[PDB]
Amino acid sequence: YPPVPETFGIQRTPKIQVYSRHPAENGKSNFLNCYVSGFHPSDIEVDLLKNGERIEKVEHSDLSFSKDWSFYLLYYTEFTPTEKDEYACRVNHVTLSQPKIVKWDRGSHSMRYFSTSVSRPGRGEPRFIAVGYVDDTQFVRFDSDAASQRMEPRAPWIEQEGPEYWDEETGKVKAHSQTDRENLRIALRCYNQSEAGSHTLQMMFGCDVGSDGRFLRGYHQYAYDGKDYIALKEDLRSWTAADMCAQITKRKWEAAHVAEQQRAYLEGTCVDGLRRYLENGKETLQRTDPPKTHMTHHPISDHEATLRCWALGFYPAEITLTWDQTQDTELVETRPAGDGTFQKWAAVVVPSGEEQRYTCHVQHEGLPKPLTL
Amino acid sequence: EVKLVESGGGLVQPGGSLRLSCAASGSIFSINTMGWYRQTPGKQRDLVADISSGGSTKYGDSVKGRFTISRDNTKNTVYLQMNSLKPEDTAVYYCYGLSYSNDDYWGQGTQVTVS
Repeated sequence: YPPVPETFGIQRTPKIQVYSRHPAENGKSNFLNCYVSGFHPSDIEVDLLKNGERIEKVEHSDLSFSKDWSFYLLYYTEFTPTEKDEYACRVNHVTLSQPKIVKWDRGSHSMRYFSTSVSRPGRGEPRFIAVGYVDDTQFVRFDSDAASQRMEPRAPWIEQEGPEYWDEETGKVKAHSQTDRENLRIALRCYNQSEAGSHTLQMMFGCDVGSDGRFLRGYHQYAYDGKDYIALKEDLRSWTAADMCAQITKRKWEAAHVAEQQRAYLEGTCVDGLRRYLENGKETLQRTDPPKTHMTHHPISDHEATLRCWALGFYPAEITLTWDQTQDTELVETRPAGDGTFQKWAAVVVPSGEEQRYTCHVQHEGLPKPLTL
Repeated sequence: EVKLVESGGGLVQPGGSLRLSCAASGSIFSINTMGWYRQTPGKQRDLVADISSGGSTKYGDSVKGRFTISRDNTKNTVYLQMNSLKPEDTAVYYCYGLSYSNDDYWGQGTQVTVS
């Protein structure tokens, strides 16, 4: 777990995608997914609906966020669709006057540690959630509200680690949650904000390595209420401070030589730990699942027709789909299938009769050659 | 299509109790889930309690054990028994229903005030 050696010195509505893991066949078991992403703050209520009522047993992934600090979650459950059943996803968020309902329509390597602290004045201590990733696969989690109060495994290949690993990781993620709790009280005072408001502090930490496994880039950055706070620059020698409050943190961390400590850890322990994980999970992390591609042609009228280019079951999540006009293409965000693979599609409305003139360009590292269909 | 008639509410002191009711007008088997959301001081509304035609219910965490929801399917009417009311329970409570095709309907709301 990352070190975090020193203490300190907005609203986005969720994007909702409801879909099945595999193509829906009546009477065949499947998985109903609701992927919410690109929202801030983190608190969100997501429900899966079937024939006008809530599906009682629904699981969800651990809270994480993208590079732009926006959160994403996957709500999922097993189901068997029939001809009569109608399914939808209901999402409640501070950005919505009422819950929104969406109906169901039938290489290099990196390690990251993400953390989110959400204050809840009057309702006790802030909620701290931390997750760890290798490429696009999560392997550890910690929830300060959980009964275990331990770093928990979230990937099969991390269960190999002995008790000394889990003792060390739990104590370090616990110390981080206390540091970020004190940081929340510091940011409250520096910005002269009321004590009755809820605030969010996010942190990101990790390293990049190339194909040879040697160090490439290192990262350590903070976000407060969805806005950049402080960030370690690319040279791992100085900081980027967003506002005057963060400039106080920058000068404090400069005198303590925090950048020198983070640079040594990023180029050392982070790379050594990422190299170990890539080996133990070789059959998982060092695999390349190529996309299962297919195209659909269904007209929306007699004037126009819609062509959708599908890509299914690929890993990692990086992919590129193109038909070149970028203003006439609908491009959904890459979504997880729930089994470790990812999905994406590209659509374009097209004058009827000119279907055989359009082609889809598929780019993925799991393909020896980029496909054209 | 579907009309939701709300009634109840009022003005009460802390520790007091209040009732709510909401009836659905239209087709007999037109509505599945019925319940209440309440307006936060901000923009969003939070779930208070709802119940399906089969009796499955869910409560918001802040009202569990204090509020109790019931339903009469023969009249398409739900009832909300609120006890141990607190000032933070003061809000406009919107009744809502869900069609079997997952279409939502909303009442105009009913005011509840606790000192």
